Amino acid sequence: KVIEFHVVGNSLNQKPNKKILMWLVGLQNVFSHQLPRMPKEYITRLVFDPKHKTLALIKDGRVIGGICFRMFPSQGFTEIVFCAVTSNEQVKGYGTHLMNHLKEYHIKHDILNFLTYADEYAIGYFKKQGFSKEIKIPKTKYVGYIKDYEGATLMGCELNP
Ligand SMILES: CC(C)(COP(=O)(O)OP(=O)(O)OC[C@H]1O[C@@H](n2cnc3c(N)ncnc32)[C@H](O)[C@@H]1OP(=O)(O)O)[C@@H](O)C(=O)NCCC(=O)NCCS
Repeated sequence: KVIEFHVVGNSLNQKPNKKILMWLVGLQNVFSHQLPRMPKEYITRLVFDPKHKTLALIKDGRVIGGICFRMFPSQGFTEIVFCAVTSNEQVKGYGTHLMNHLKEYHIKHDILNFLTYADEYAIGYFKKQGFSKEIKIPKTKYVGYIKDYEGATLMGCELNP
Protein backbone atom coordinates (compact mmCIF):
# COMPACT_ATOMS: atom_id res chain seq x y z
CA LYS A 1 0.00 0.00 0.00
CA VAL A 2 2.48 2.65 1.17
CA ILE A 3 6.16 2.65 0.19
CA GLU A 4 8.96 4.68 1.77
CA PHE A 5 12.77 4.81 1.59
CA HIS A 6 14.79 5.65 4.69
CA VAL A 7 18.56 5.62 5.02
CA VAL A 8 19.24 4.39 8.56
CA GLY A 9 22.19 3.43 10.73
CA ASN A 10 23.41 2.79 14.27
CA SER A 11 25.71 5.84 14.21
CA LEU A 12 27.29 6.34 17.64
CA ASN A 13 25.95 9.90 17.52
CA GLN A 14 22.20 9.84 18.17
CA LYS A 15 20.18 6.89 16.81
CA PRO A 16 18.98 4.67 19.68
CA ASN A 17 15.51 5.47 18.31
CA LYS A 18 12.98 2.64 18.68
CA LYS A 19 11.54 3.04 15.18
CA ILE A 20 14.90 2.82 13.41
CA LEU A 21 16.04 0.18 15.89
CA MET A 22 13.22 -2.14 14.86
CA TRP A 23 14.07 -1.39 11.23
CA LEU A 24 17.70 -2.40 11.70
CA VAL A 25 16.58 -5.72 13.13
CA GLY A 26 14.06 -6.10 10.32
CA LEU A 27 16.93 -5.49 7.91
CA GLN A 28 19.08 -8.06 9.67
CA ASN A 29 16.21 -10.53 9.43
CA VAL A 30 15.62 -10.01 5.70
CA PHE A 31 19.32 -10.06 4.89
CA SER A 32 19.86 -13.19 6.97
CA HIS A 33 17.04 -15.12 5.26
CA GLN A 34 17.95 -13.93 1.76
CA LEU A 35 21.73 -14.20 2.04
CA PRO A 36 22.52 -17.74 3.34
CA ARG A 37 26.22 -17.38 2.62
CA MET A 38 26.39 -14.58 5.18
CA PRO A 39 26.24 -15.86 8.77
CA LYS A 40 23.46 -14.06 10.67
CA GLU A 41 25.87 -12.89 13.39
CA TYR A 42 28.05 -11.29 10.74
CA ILE A 43 25.14 -9.49 9.14
CA THR A 44 24.08 -8.21 12.55
CA ARG A 45 27.68 -7.08 13.12
CA LEU A 46 27.81 -4.85 10.03
CA VAL A 47 24.19 -3.69 9.88
CA PHE A 48 24.67 -2.21 13.34
CA ASP A 49 28.21 -1.00 12.63
CA PRO A 50 28.33 2.84 12.87
CA LYS A 51 30.50 3.05 9.73
CA HIS A 52 27.81 1.23 7.76
CA LYS A 53 24.48 2.63 6.70
CA THR A 54 21.51 0.88 5.15
CA LEU A 55 18.94 2.07 2.66
CA ALA A 56 15.65 0.56 3.83
CA LEU A 57 12.56 -0.13 1.75
CA ILE A 58 9.56 0.16 4.09
CA LYS A 59 6.09 -1.03 3.08
CA ASP A 60 3.12 -0.40 5.35
CA GLY A 61 5.58 0.30 8.14
CA ARG A 62 7.56 -2.93 7.71
CA VAL A 63 10.98 -3.45 6.14
CA ILE A 64 10.73 -5.61 3.00
CA GLY A 65 14.15 -4.86 1.55
CA GLY A 66 17.31 -2.76 1.79
CA ILE A 67 20.96 -2.21 0.89
CA CYS A 68 23.68 -2.13 3.51
CA PHE A 69 26.67 -0.10 2.36
CA ARG A 70 29.96 1.24 3.69
CA MET A 71 30.98 4.59 2.21
CA PHE A 72 34.64 5.35 1.54
CA PRO A 73 34.69 9.09 0.64
CA SER A 74 38.49 9.35 0.59
CA GLN A 75 38.93 6.48 -1.86
CA GLY A 76 35.94 7.81 -3.79
CA PHE A 77 33.72 4.73 -3.68
CA THR A 78 31.11 2.85 -1.68
CA GLU A 79 31.09 -0.83 -0.73
CA ILE A 80 27.74 -2.54 -1.23
CA VAL A 81 27.61 -5.16 1.55
CA PHE A 82 24.06 -6.62 1.50
CA CYS A 83 21.06 -6.35 -0.85
CA ALA A 84 17.74 -8.11 -0.44
CA VAL A 85 13.99 -7.83 -0.81
CA THR A 86 11.68 -10.27 1.01
CA SER A 87 10.57 -13.29 -1.05
CA ASN A 88 6.96 -12.15 -1.21
CA GLU A 89 7.92 -8.70 -2.53
CA GLN A 90 10.47 -9.79 -5.15
CA VAL A 91 10.02 -9.41 -8.92
CA LYS A 92 8.11 -6.16 -8.62
CA GLY A 93 10.85 -3.62 -9.31
CA TYR A 94 11.69 -2.78 -5.69
CA GLY A 95 15.22 -4.06 -6.11
CA THR A 96 15.51 -1.63 -9.00
CA HIS A 97 14.14 1.35 -7.07
CA LEU A 98 16.56 0.63 -4.23
CA MET A 99 19.65 0.68 -6.41
CA ASN A 100 18.40 3.71 -8.33
CA HIS A 101 17.61 5.62 -5.16
CA LEU A 102 20.98 4.63 -3.69
CA LYS A 103 22.76 5.87 -6.82
CA GLU A 104 21.17 9.31 -6.52
CA TYR A 105 22.00 9.40 -2.81
CA HIS A 106 25.66 8.94 -3.77
CA ILE A 107 25.70 11.38 -6.68
CA LYS A 108 24.44 13.85 -4.08
CA HIS A 109 27.39 13.14 -1.79
CA ASP A 110 29.89 13.26 -4.66
CA ILE A 111 30.67 9.53 -4.74
CA LEU A 112 30.43 8.05 -8.22
CA ASN A 113 31.73 4.48 -7.76
CA PHE A 114 30.06 1.29 -6.53
CA LEU A 115 32.12 -1.81 -5.73
CA THR A 116 30.64 -5.13 -4.63
CA TYR A 117 31.40 -8.84 -4.61
CA ALA A 118 28.41 -10.34 -6.40
CA ASP A 119 27.25 -13.84 -5.50
CA GLU A 120 26.40 -16.53 -8.06
CA TYR A 121 22.71 -15.67 -7.90
CA ALA A 122 23.31 -11.92 -7.66
CA ILE A 123 25.32 -11.32 -10.84
CA GLY A 124 22.15 -10.97 -12.91
CA TYR A 125 20.79 -8.26 -10.63
CA PHE A 126 23.85 -6.04 -10.57
CA LYS A 127 24.24 -6.48 -14.31
CA LYS A 128 20.72 -5.16 -14.82
CA GLN A 129 21.63 -2.28 -12.52
CA GLY A 130 24.66 -1.31 -14.58
CA PHE A 131 27.44 -3.12 -12.73
CA SER A 132 30.27 -4.78 -14.65
CA LYS A 133 33.10 -7.20 -13.87
CA GLU A 134 35.55 -4.86 -15.62
CA ILE A 135 36.72 -2.62 -12.77
CA LYS A 136 36.93 1.03 -13.81
CA ILE A 137 38.82 1.86 -10.62
CA PRO A 138 42.45 1.08 -9.62
CA LYS A 139 43.09 -1.70 -7.11
CA THR A 140 45.29 0.58 -5.01
CA LYS A 141 42.18 2.59 -4.20
CA TYR A 142 39.92 -0.20 -2.91
CA VAL A 143 42.01 -3.30 -2.19
CA GLY A 144 42.61 -2.60 1.47
CA TYR A 145 39.59 -2.07 3.70
CA ILE A 146 37.01 -3.62 1.36
CA LYS A 147 36.06 -7.16 2.38
CA ASP A 148 36.67 -9.67 -0.40
CA TYR A 149 34.09 -12.41 0.09
CA GLU A 150 35.37 -15.81 -1.03
CA GLY A 151 33.51 -17.23 -4.00
CA ALA A 152 32.19 -13.79 -4.92
CA THR A 153 32.70 -11.97 -8.21
CA LEU A 154 34.06 -8.44 -7.77
CA MET A 155 31.96 -6.00 -9.77
CA GLY A 156 31.74 -2.25 -10.11
CA CYS A 157 29.52 0.59 -11.25
CA GLU A 158 30.28 4.23 -12.04
CA LEU A 159 27.45 6.71 -11.55
CA ASN A 160 25.99 9.38 -13.82
CA PRO A 161 26.36 13.16 -13.36
C1 LIG B 1 18.37 -9.48 -5.97
C2 LIG B 1 17.14 -8.84 -5.22
C3 LIG B 1 17.62 -7.89 -4.10
C4 LIG B 1 16.35 -7.84 -6.12
O1 LIG B 1 15.14 -8.46 -6.49
P1 LIG B 1 13.80 -7.69 -6.97
O2 LIG B 1 13.26 -6.68 -6.00
O3 LIG B 1 12.75 -8.73 -7.24
O4 LIG B 1 14.39 -7.00 -8.32
P2 LIG B 1 13.71 -6.27 -9.46
O5 LIG B 1 12.29 -6.74 -9.48
O6 LIG B 1 13.91 -4.80 -9.27
O7 LIG B 1 14.47 -6.84 -10.78
C5 LIG B 1 14.02 -6.32 -12.08
C6 LIG B 1 15.00 -6.77 -13.13
O8 LIG B 1 16.18 -7.48 -12.52
C7 LIG B 1 16.38 -8.76 -13.19
N1 LIG B 1 16.97 -9.78 -12.23
C8 LIG B 1 18.22 -10.38 -12.35
N2 LIG B 1 18.56 -11.10 -11.26
C9 LIG B 1 17.44 -11.12 -10.49
C10 LIG B 1 17.08 -11.86 -9.24
N3 LIG B 1 17.93 -12.60 -8.60
N4 LIG B 1 15.81 -11.63 -8.75
C11 LIG B 1 14.90 -10.83 -9.44
N5 LIG B 1 15.14 -10.16 -10.59
C12 LIG B 1 16.39 -10.32 -11.06
C13 LIG B 1 14.99 -9.10 -13.68
O9 LIG B 1 15.05 -10.08 -14.70
C14 LIG B 1 14.46 -7.75 -14.21
O10 LIG B 1 14.81 -7.45 -15.52
P3 LIG B 1 13.66 -6.48 -16.30
O11 LIG B 1 13.45 -5.17 -15.42
O12 LIG B 1 14.09 -6.16 -17.81
O13 LIG B 1 12.33 -7.35 -16.38
C15 LIG B 1 16.16 -10.03 -4.73
O14 LIG B 1 15.95 -11.01 -5.79
C16 LIG B 1 16.70 -10.80 -3.53
O15 LIG B 1 16.30 -10.50 -2.27
N6 LIG B 1 17.54 -11.74 -3.82
C17 LIG B 1 18.03 -12.71 -2.87
C18 LIG B 1 19.32 -12.16 -2.29
C19 LIG B 1 20.33 -11.91 -3.39
O16 LIG B 1 20.58 -12.78 -4.31
N7 LIG B 1 20.91 -10.73 -3.30
C20 LIG B 1 21.97 -10.22 -4.27
C21 LIG B 1 22.48 -8.89 -3.73
S1 LIG B 1 21.47 -7.43 -4.25
